[PDB]
Amino acid sequence: AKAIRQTIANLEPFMPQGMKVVYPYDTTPVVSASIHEVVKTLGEAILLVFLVMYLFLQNFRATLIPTIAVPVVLLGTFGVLAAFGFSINTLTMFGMVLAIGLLVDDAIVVVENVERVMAEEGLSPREAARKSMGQIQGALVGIAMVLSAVFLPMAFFGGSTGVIYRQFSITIVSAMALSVIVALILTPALCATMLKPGEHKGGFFGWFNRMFLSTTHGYERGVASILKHRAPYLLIYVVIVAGMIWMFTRIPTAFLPDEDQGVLFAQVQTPPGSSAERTQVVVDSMREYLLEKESSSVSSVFTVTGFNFAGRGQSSGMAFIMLKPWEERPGGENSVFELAKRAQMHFFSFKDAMVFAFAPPSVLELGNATGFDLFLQDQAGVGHEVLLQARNKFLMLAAQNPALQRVRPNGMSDEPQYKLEIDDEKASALGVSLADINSTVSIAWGSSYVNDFIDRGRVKRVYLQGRPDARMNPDDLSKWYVRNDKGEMVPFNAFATGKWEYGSPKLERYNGVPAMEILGEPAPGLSSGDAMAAVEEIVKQLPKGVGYSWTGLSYEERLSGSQAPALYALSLLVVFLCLAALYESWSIPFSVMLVVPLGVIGALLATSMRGLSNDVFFQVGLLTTIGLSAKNAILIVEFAKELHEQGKGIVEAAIEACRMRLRPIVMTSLAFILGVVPLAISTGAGSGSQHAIGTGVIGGMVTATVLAIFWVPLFYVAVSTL
Amino acid sequence: MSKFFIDRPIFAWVIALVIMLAGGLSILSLPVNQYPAIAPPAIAVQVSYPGASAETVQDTVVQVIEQQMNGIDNLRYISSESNSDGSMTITVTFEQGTDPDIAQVQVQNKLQLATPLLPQEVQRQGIRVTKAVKNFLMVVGVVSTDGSMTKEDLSNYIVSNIQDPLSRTKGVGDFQVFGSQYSMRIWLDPAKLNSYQLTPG
Amino acid sequence: IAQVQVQNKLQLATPLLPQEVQRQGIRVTKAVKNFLMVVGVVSTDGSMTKEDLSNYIVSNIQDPLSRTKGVGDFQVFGSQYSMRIWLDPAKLNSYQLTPGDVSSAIQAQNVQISSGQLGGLPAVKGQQLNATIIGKTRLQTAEQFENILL
Amino acid sequence: ASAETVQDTVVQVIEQQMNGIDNLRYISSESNSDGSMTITVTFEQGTDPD
Amino acid sequence: MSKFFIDRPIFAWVIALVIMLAGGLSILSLPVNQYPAIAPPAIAVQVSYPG
Repeated sequence: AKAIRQTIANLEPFMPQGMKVVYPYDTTPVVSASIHEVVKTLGEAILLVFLVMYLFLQNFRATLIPTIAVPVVLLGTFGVLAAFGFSINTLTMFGMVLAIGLLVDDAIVVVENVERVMAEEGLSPREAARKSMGQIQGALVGIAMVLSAVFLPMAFFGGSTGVIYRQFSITIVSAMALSVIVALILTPALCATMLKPGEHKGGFFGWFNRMFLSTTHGYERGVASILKHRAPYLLIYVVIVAGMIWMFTRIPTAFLPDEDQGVLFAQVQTPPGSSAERTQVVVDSMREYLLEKESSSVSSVFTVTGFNFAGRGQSSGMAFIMLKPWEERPGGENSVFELAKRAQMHFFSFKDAMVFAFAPPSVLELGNATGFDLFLQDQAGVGHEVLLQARNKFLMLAAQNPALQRVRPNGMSDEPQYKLEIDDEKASALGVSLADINSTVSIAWGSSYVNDFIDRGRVKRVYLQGRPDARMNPDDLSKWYVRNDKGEMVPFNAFATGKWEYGSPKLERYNGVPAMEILGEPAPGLSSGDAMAAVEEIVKQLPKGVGYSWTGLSYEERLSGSQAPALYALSLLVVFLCLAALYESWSIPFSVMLVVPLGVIGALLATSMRGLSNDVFFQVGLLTTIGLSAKNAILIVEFAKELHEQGKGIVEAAIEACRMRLRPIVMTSLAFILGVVPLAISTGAGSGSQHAIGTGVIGGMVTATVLAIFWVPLFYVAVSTL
Repeated sequence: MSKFFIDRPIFAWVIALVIMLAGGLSILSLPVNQYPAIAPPAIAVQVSYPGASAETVQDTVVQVIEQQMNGIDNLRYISSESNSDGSMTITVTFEQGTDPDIAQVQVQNKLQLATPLLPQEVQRQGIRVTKAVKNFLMVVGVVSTDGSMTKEDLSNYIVSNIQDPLSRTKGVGDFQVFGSQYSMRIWLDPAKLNSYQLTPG
Repeated sequence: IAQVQVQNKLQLATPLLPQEVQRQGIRVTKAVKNFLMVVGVVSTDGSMTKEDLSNYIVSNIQDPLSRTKGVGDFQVFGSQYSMRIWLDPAKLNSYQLTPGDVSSAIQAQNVQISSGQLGGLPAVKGQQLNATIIGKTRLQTAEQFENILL
Repeated sequence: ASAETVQDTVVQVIEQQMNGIDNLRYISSESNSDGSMTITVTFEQGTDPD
Repeated sequence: MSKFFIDRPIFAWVIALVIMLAGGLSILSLPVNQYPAIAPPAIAVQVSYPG
């Protein structure tokens, strides 16, 4: 787009008088506004996390340590994804926004560790740094192995889903590995330079910290009802897991949510066998409607007659509609989908033409509309009319099917066409040779091409055709005379009659055999597998001799299969293996392996009551939710088992570990809340992507942290003691 | 060994901001787009045979070309289309991750042996083989303000002055003008073409 | 890239080739020495003959398996049908004809001419009729090549 | 041929049809007196010449 | 290098069966054929000159 605008800037001073160049249709400002919106939400997420840590802790020179460790890991993520050759898009920026919490947690861990040892001994940093590095040096490479095992095996998949998950996988694993090495080399060597060995502060913020300590003490005497009631809660746990397994059938599965683009298409198609006047009337009335009745959300209507995306002809049209930019149409009633719905009911009021108004999909490169497509082809040579009847049967049986919505032919129907029959023997008996008849017909109607000619510095071409008044009706196919073999003139009335017959104006083929298309889209609630299965019930009632074949994205989603159960099975298996690596035992890491459904319940509930379907962003949100809930529970279980093997009981070491760990766990949980909020409720370009990948993460992590922080030591004791 | 890497804090400052500096250079050396390579590399073979029918375009050009699209590596499905005004397309779609220039080489190699079997007019119209994806990127549309120029004036201006420097830029693989250039039409009056014992031949 | 270099140097080779080798077009294919699998059809009832089997293979088996993965170049043991005209030199002597005259007549009969369109653009003002005029079509059966008049 | 004969029948046809080649920088062409023709298509740096 | 692992056998076992797991996922995606690309690449330019 930049090179095209530069070429028009180099060609603009040589315009003639009053020659303006305008841009009616353009799909680049949605890309620019989307990347600007995700880098802006990155900026305010970093600003809100800094503001929360500076207002809640009231100390600047310890908050300075993660807020300088975040741009290092960010720019390192940029460089690492640039080393493999991957582009900055919405997908890697979503990876960075979801990796903010997983990179800030480690800096918070090492800063709180040096604060704790500073409060405990206050001695020289060398040997105490050796000890603190001895604790956290194994822990950081342990969580690197854990989060690599839980997130990296989505990279080993093929297809469109395989490319999307390898973008997310290497983005999160790159930010993880950069966070590990940057924390290990930098954050002790940055917290060990310019600090002070804060306590007993005056007025209102110190009393608020006393109130926070009082709520911690209230937690300390509120968990007694959990610890004494040791039996009951496991049946509630089984209820939650069974609700999760029930809930995976409720939310429908898709590929990627239909985003806003600022682009609407309209497909004009008159009752065919029509001229250009009727199509021009329907086109001009559509332009008048969209310009005087809906000028609040439509900027410019570039209407082309003769080139809808079905086919070409004299009886077709198309209006390239560019909507206003997103600062002039706020509110959910002026989106492209509500404008499409409010325009379609008025396009049904055009009693002349069949007008269908559709919006393009999310990824423009995949196709040109939303939903599925399939090419109904033949194999045996059953006949073009039999195949057209079979396509009409398919269309009516799908329009009566409650699992489909607005199935289309994406083609033109049979219309009158004038078959003139040259009386062969009578023409050749009267004397005229047949090559003269064919030359007369082809040049007099088919607009023959003779040679070229130059003009004004450019070689253009010369055509040759009859008048606009001597080919317009079958009475004017008799004005043309063909020369005899002796200088006489023979009309076309002598040897050419006329019969009106039947045929389609757009003939299609697919894999070397004739075909017709069927375009459409599934129901607003149903998945893509249900539309697939409904087509599989409609095709079974077709005649013998035809056969379906899928095209486009449908070819991938019908031939590849679904490797998401294998994804979750392998990912949870190898993260269990890295937990048994971190803990050196076999029965202990089940107290973190078991936590996963209690994590994903919040994502399932939050994408249920918001109406956000299952897509790739929902599964990325589930994986990061599982990873952060496990990353909190392993610090709980690891430091509890470490204080158990230092020579104390199970429950007492668990209680002192969890009380010492509640402030960083809830702190990084609330920081990741404040990170993921300004894209889950945002309004602008790239809406539905941000809504899905924010809503799943916020719901899952908000229930996961403050319910696992109660329940992880419960079944930790239940699987270590019993 | 150990103390050469632990005792020096600004050594860690330098390593962290060399990572930041390589990140800044890699930001200003990367592309920006919206989604990665999802759709497979298509290739279209389109020509406009004027004054024809749907059956004429089909059984003279489309079947003759696609009977020679055999023996192409990494091919997924071939799908063609022939309209009524005389224009057509074969949309060959390859597998994801194939190399589009070697792909265009193979498709052009397999249709150069079907090109001499075509009609002479189909050859003289100029067969275009482009590798571009299915969407319209942007429409450059010129508009006269005063009203002293009609539709085909502006279409001539596009095809004669905008189209030729714009189709060679870095990124544009296929174009489509909404109109046509000028071409010196000659309208045969069949009464006067009758008067002098002459034919259109 | 080996095929690229071969048909790069072949482009320089082609001007010194004869006109007819240039009008015909020569093809460049990656050579594989072995035959993987021979796929063939037979006639159980003895009804349909050998050329019928070669017709059915080239018409309906060669096309649906040359697009698939792995199947590259191949070789058909036979060839498809073709409306084969057998001239008779006694009956060409009988009528003062020539095989060139039969060739010119058959190139004049089954032409698929672009026969235009009713109401095609540019249209006179007030036009409401449009139809794609099908002129002659190229002939299909034996009784239609059998009635070519010379 | 002349200069303008070659320019109006060969050079300008090949320039009108040669659209959309990969990594194209600038095309230059010249028509000589003795009927010859030379189009020197210049690709940009790093283009593999095959 | 083993003296870390006599004291810690479970981490050795989990390295072992992580290698087994990656190999088992590698079994189910490799192409099974008879011989590798032993044959040299060959290009067969061919045309039917008339008669």
